Amino acid sequence: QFSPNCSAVTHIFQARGIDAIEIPQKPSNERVLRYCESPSVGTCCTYNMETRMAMQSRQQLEGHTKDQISRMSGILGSKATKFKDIFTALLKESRTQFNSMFIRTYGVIYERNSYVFSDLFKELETYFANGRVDLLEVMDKFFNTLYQKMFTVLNTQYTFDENYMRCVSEHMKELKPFGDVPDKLSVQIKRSFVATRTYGQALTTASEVAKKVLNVRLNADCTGALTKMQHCGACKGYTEKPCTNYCVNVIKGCLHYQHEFDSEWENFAMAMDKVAERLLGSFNIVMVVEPLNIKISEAIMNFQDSGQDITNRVFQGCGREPILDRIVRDIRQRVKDYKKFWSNLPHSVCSNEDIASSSDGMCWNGHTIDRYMHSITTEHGSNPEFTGNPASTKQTAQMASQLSHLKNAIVHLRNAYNGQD
Ligand SMILES: *[C@@H]1O[C@H](CO)[C@@H](O)[C@H](O)[C@H]1NC(C)=O
Repeated sequence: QFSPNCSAVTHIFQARGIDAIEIPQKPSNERVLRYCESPSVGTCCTYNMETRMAMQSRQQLEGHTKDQISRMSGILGSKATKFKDIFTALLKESRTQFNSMFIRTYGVIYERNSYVFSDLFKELETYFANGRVDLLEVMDKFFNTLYQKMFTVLNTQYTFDENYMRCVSEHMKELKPFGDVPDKLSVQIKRSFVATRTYGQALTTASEVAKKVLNVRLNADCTGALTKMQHCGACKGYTEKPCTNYCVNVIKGCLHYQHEFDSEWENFAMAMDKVAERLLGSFNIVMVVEPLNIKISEAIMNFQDSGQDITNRVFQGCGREPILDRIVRDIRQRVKDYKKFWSNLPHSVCSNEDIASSSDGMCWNGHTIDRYMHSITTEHGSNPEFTGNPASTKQTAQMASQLSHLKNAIVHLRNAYNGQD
């Protein structure tokens, strides 16, 4: 082509931290630049100027992504902690209100068997804490104990002080003294606790795996493409900003190790929104305790119609909005905000003061001040600004465990949404 105009870009180099002593007044005829082009017509940059601007671009990109990722990780992590603390306190406050409510209502006959209810609450609190509880198993044993006690006081005419009660326990497993009320209540409680715990646990893991992405350093191939995009325009005497799509393609390649992680992050956000829909609707733990007295009345009505029938079959064979909804809505909206977080990073990087790429028109496309031919790439394993795969084997190996944990939480969210187990 023709010799570049180094006088038009002398202020740009000084703005990048390069002292005026290092800045060549006339184009340099040496051809030793690693990232910019060194044509026969010369260049306005030296090897030391290129190295300074190279490490500057890598630190600006790593700084911008570190601030974005850690702030998202911190917010989601603290909201998960607030969610768990609210439900944990709501659980303990319920055990007391439930005990006080039934003692004033049913009296000593409840307080005599209050241990059956406190043991159930203890299992429920333990499940939400560590998840090592079979909820349906605990619920079935809960009603089985109620089935046994309801059989003794019905037959106050007889004496059942014997430990032949195992036959009653074994026979009450297949019988339905209260109708379908215990089974319907056991499933709705199990679904609610699984969805509630998984919602907070998946949000915590997403915050943890997001924080671990900070451990992945940019590779040498990223440094080359980054400097050609952001700084090498001034080395040809050009003052225009890089083209937007050109900048986006470069940052996408620098951050290409996040490709799979970005797509699964969207799956995580969609599964979180489904569970949040359940928690605000059918699976809401308030929806199973608000109509609790009518469920008891139906159980008693079913026990008065089937009591004489079951006591004979046993002898045969024996002888204005809740704060829980507020934190769920808060998490749901913020997870909705961070849905496209990873694919938006290249667009976020290309919009700051450090790069400030031009949306055009006249912009630096890597070679000249002309139109950028390529479009924003969406491929997995290629990029127009990179020779081979922009993601190195070392980067994807660091992302492997974070990808596996994120996918693991998506399976639990989907299972919790359907409620099957
Ligand atoms: C080179 O840049 C200087 C600095 O603005 C300017 O004065 C001069 O006219 C430019 N030369 C050409 C040929 O455009």
